[PDB]
Amino acid sequence: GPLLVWHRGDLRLHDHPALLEALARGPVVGLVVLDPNNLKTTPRRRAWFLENVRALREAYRARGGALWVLEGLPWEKVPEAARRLKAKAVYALTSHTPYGRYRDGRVREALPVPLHLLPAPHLLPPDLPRAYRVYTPFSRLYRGAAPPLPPPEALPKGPEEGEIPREDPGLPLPEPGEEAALAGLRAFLEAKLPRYAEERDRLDGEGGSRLSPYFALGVLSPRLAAWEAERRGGEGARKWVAELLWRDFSYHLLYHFPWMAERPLDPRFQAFPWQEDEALFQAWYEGKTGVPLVDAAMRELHATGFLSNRARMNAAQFAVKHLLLPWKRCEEAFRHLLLDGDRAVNLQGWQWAGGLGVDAAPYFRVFNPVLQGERHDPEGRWLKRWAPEYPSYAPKDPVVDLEEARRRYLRLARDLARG
Ligand SMILES: Cc1cc2nc3c(=O)[nH]c(=O)nc-3n(C[C@H](O)[C@H](O)[C@H](O)COP(=O)(O)OP(=O)(O)OC[C@H]3O[C@@H](n4cnc5c(N)ncnc54)[C@H](O)[C@@H]3O)c2cc1C
Ligand SMILES: Cc1cc2nc3c(=O)[nH]c(=O)nc-3n(C[C@H](O)[C@H](O)[C@H](O)COP(=O)(O)O)c2cc1C
Ligand SMILES: [Cl-]
Repeated sequence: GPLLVWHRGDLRLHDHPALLEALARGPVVGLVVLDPNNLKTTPRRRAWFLENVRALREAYRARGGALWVLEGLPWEKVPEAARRLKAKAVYALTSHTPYGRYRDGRVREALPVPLHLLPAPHLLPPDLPRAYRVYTPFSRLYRGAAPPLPPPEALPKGPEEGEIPREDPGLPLPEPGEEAALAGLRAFLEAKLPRYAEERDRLDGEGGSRLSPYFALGVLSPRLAAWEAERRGGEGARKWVAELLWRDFSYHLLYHFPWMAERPLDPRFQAFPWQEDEALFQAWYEGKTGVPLVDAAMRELHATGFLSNRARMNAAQFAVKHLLLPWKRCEEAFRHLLLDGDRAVNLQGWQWAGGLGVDAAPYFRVFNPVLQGERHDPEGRWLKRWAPEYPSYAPKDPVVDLEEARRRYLRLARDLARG
């Protein structure tokens, strides 16, 4: 009987510990389960996942191999596939998330054959004994990527079952699949890496790799990416790998501090008097704040499903600090709009930008939204693409008074954080 390789957020054949572990023991059949716990989300994100499952199937077929795709609860469908295939055992990459642990425990209960979970490739794993709140001490544990595992060359024949629905994303998707991902990585490392340190804070995000949507679904291994960048080397190289490490730091943080999905990491801010306000929330959410940078950022996000780091930190902080909007609502709304939307990473970014205790970033740093545009969109080209409404970064009729908002936040904040 075959071994089942169950792909979850790891829609690739390269650097895939579970796939090779299984192949070394016998013939394999792969499986994806379309799980409503993950797929009951926005069309853009469902489609991005589905189209990558479709690409993974194409990759299996091109190698002569068989990828099943079933729809439903994993603890019903994984056992179903095991029974139908007469599988000897199921292999998958460990998941340390509360849902991943819940689901995998339930699957192990329902399976009458072993479930073998292998460590997912990381630069640093999320479940180290020690709990860092600060990126620098965490980052020093990393000493360069281990080598990635090869993809299989050809795959053993097996039966294929199951359909992959076609859904409307509502917008243009990147090219799905690991072949497009690896091409994009190779091009970034050639063209852009040298100036990455100098260009990564552009509001247009064009100094970066734009590989997040692949990372978020495991279509590209972070180990492979760090490994390739380190073989390329140069100055941008250390700095770009540092950013891959912020991804791992985000998993580390949600792992050691799970409660941060409920409340600020900094207990000093847990009683901050946020102001619910529907009209205000909608103005932010729809990019109608009258603040050029924020409005351009939120309008690109709706239209495209992507935003540069520098745009994200400005859009997110603005809601929290200038508008005082409850962070949980905004956080979630923001994730639902992102192709690369990744709960742990988005939470990290929000708690960092909002000054809620990640990396002990200080409350007093408040983005001046006009300086930020002047400094990170030099000739206004990015503003002109995304809200040509506005002839400069000067607020035209802002939903709040901006200097008062700044004064009010800092007052409030410098007043919880002391005492
Ligand atoms: C409020 C906020 C919310 C965010 N939400 C998400 C999210 O849901 N999903 C997501 O993938 N990223 C999120 N980011 C992190 C980061 O902005 C994006 O990963 C980045 O813009 C991706 O662009 P890139 O692929 O060109 O990155 P590059 O600059 O080329 O970096 C390479 C890779 O490193 C990782 N990375 C880069 N910056 C960060 C960072 N600040 N934190 C963690 N990992 C990083 C990503 O995997 C990225 O693709 C968020 C950031 C903020 C400030
Ligand atoms: C938009 C999106 C859709 C996803 N859909 C699935 C899916 O249907 N099946 C699955 O096994 N993994 C899916 N994943 C990867 C999972 O999130 C993965 O199961 C992970 O190991 C545990 O889920 P979690 O992120 O909620 O903790 C999806 C990821 C994202 C970002
Ligand atoms: Cl085991």
